[PDB]
Amino acid sequence: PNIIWLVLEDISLDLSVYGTPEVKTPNLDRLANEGIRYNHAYATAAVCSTARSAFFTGMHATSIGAQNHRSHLDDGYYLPKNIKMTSQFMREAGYVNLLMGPKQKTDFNFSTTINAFDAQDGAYTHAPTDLKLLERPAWQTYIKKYSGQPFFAQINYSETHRTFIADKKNPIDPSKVKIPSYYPDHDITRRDWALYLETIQTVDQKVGNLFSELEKAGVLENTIVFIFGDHGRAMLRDKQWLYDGGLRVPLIVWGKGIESNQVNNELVSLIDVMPTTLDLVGLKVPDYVEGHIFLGKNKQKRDYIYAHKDRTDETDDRVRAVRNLRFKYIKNFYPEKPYNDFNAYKHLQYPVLALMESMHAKKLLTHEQALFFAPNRPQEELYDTFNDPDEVNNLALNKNYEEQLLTMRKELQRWQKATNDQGMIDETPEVKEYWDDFFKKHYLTQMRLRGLSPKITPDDYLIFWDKFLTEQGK
Amino acid sequence: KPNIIWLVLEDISLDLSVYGTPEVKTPNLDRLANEGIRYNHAYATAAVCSTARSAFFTGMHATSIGAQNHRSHLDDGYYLPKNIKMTSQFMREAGYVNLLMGPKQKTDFNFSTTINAFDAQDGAYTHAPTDLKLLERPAWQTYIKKYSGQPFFAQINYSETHRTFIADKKNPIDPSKVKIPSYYPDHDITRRDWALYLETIQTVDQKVGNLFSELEKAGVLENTIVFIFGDHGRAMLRDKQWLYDGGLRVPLIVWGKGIESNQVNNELVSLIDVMPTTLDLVGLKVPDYVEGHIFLGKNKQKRDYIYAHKDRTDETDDRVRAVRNLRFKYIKNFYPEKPYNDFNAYKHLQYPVLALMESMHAKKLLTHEQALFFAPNRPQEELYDTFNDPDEVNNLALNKNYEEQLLTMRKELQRWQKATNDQGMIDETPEVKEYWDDFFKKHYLTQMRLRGLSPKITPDDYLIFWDKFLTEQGK
Ligand SMILES: [Ca+2]
Ligand SMILES: [Ca+2]
Repeated sequence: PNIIWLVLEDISLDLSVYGTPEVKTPNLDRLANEGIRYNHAYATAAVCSTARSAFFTGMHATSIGAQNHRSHLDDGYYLPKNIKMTSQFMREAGYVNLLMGPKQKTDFNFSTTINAFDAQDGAYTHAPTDLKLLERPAWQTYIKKYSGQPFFAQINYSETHRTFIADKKNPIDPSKVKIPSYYPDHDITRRDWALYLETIQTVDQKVGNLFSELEKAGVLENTIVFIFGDHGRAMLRDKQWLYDGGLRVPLIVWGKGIESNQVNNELVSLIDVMPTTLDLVGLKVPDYVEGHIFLGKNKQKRDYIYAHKDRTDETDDRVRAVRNLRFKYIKNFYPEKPYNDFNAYKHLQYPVLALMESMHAKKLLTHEQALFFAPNRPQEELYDTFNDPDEVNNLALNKNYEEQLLTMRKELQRWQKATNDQGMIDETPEVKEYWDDFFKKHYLTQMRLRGLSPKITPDDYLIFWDKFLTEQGK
Repeated sequence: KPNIIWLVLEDISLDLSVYGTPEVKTPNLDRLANEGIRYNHAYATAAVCSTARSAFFTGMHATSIGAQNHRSHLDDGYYLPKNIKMTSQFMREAGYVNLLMGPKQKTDFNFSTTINAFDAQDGAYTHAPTDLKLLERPAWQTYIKKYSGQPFFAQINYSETHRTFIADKKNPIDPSKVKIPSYYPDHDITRRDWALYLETIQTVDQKVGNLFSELEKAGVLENTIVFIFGDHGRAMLRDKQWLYDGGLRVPLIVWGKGIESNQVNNELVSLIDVMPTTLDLVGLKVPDYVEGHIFLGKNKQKRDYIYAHKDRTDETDDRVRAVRNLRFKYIKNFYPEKPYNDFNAYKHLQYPVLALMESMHAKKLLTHEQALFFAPNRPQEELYDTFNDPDEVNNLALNKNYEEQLLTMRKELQRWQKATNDQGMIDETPEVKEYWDDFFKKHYLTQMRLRGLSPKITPDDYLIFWDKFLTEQGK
């Protein structure tokens, strides 16, 4: 079978098929209903490079030294020889490996000395929906230079990363969207959210167009497709953080031989996609691989999933998470750091951060919304996600949950030792200072293009954000 | 031919005891004033280092010589126009050797030269101990070894009273007793910062006493005339960089040979008048191009007005001009849409009261007078009756009872700009503006991280830092 990994950016379970109001996602809904829809799939981290380094190797990024977003780009650090890329396994089974889709990035926090792919095509701005992915160089090279070989293709879209784009074919009514309780119920929040869902509608159209191309090529009879987000949506407490908003992603498995109308509620981590793919194409998974096979007779159930947060751009941190089907455990190794520690990306791109800072100063946030704006953090957080799906009622200090807290604390310690978590080793001063310098130059370049002061007050910034949203179309 | 000293203090308003300032102890500067001529109406032509100093070293407004942007023309082949001489070129012509002395070994010119500004030299500020021995440093040692047969012109630059302010633990000032202008909040943060400013004045007063004892022992004082003056007004939020009297009005004392004691002068003097007056004292004619007036002696020429300007200040772009007679201040903001509180890294990094006022403004706690600086835009014209409004907080420009005075001063500014061919009316290049905007906004992010602070820190969080900073300073 050919294998496709169709990777969406920065998206939570916000498709219509997952129960989300107002959004129109017919093509992804149809793929889900025609195959298996997963309700408990989790990335191992909540930004691009660490989620993607992980799922392309079947290993948590912390196990392979890739835990800092970004790092090891040009310093002679190579993936350890025992750790193979997905494409090395597929090459062994006779596959040709293709990098397709507008996002021609691997986002690895390491170099390699063999190519990750055999052929490739080449704030983001999303390209028109009428893209013809199969007429670009990766696919053209495949069909012309390779005969009788199955393909493994990673197809990366830029949606739904910011900047969000309007969908004037089916515009979304901001007053009707469902907002998590940890953002303010406010016009700014809802307009930004409406554009997020309209960006999902835009990529949904693109997925429909891809499948039209694939059917026309005649490859849909012997192709299995994994569709999944790299991590959760680009909203303030979701992306970069280890709550369900940052970790839980759509995951659909589809193709001839995959029975339709299945819904799966078992724990899956994105590092499971590689071993499951190997198993699907007849390969044994090496013992070193941390991911589990989640489909077929060889599946291995999980008791837990795990995730990490280490440096993110210039913002240093050290956070770990353990989740079973019911409980989320989070450990902040640096409790003295605020959650809202300076991050240029969040301040530059997220109108709701300005909104919440403005409202926090005026004492207008709800109790649940204000938790993110405390000056420091509890060392441990424990959430009963059955009774508290938005993870705003920390149970870690409630002695009635202490046995559960200690179980999960102990599991995190066991896991860190078994995987030799490399995020426990500080980065060098030269590296941290480099990225401090990098994101000061980026911040100021971007704030300059807007004519705003680097020290702009939240209320003045909101004037800008209202105009920005109006120009986006909401 | 008498020796000439220009003793230049940094960033200081009329805040000496002899000018009527409570609590501060300035016995040495007081005595110098009382032993000579004290000037009550001396004004810089700009309110930051390079533009005021480029001006007083040439007798020309900085705008007349292309030096109006602080800083600029450091390394681009821009030279002082050949008709414009530096003070030291005139003094060289009269047989003087020119000495650059004091801890601040800088000229701060917004232009290059092809002739040295001085003949001998020694070599956030941190102020050196009061026991400094300026005559034991290389400028004076060179003078006495190589040129003792010539009269000297010396510019002696102190670092006080620029920030960071330094505590004076020998005569500590009680913050609860200092006199604060009405446009800053009567608040502990304001008063602690202000007490340290006044203790920094006390520190430089001690140094000035030590300098005069050393000059006396050197045997040169009998044949020396000394001009003591600030380069512009005090390093407080609405004073330095701005064209209110807090930014422009400076101590000025003339003392020594031929200078009769116990004289007080209430006439308009601009710092560009110091050079022509010095030329006249040493027996030179002043060329007609010089914009400064001789203010002392038989050739004195009275002023009707003084003038000042504000153009780019570090990264902050602006265009402001001022005209002042003895009574009225006129200020024209050429870019009224810009707020007064346009981002300036220096003010945000160095001024605790900026964080205090931003915090208080957000809580609606500033008085009406204090809130004027925090408006989102400016009136194109400001007019103040300084006799009745010495803090310049009651703008009369929209009061038709003062329109004749407004139009008189408006017209004088236009006349002056046309007569002097004001170069600040010509935009700087994009390459220059972008260079400095980057340079300083980088500096802001850098120093904020070094203090462990976010560049977007709230004013109230910044005030937690500023309290600890003041405590570490000693107040
Ligand atoms: Ca992503
Ligand atoms: Ca100065």
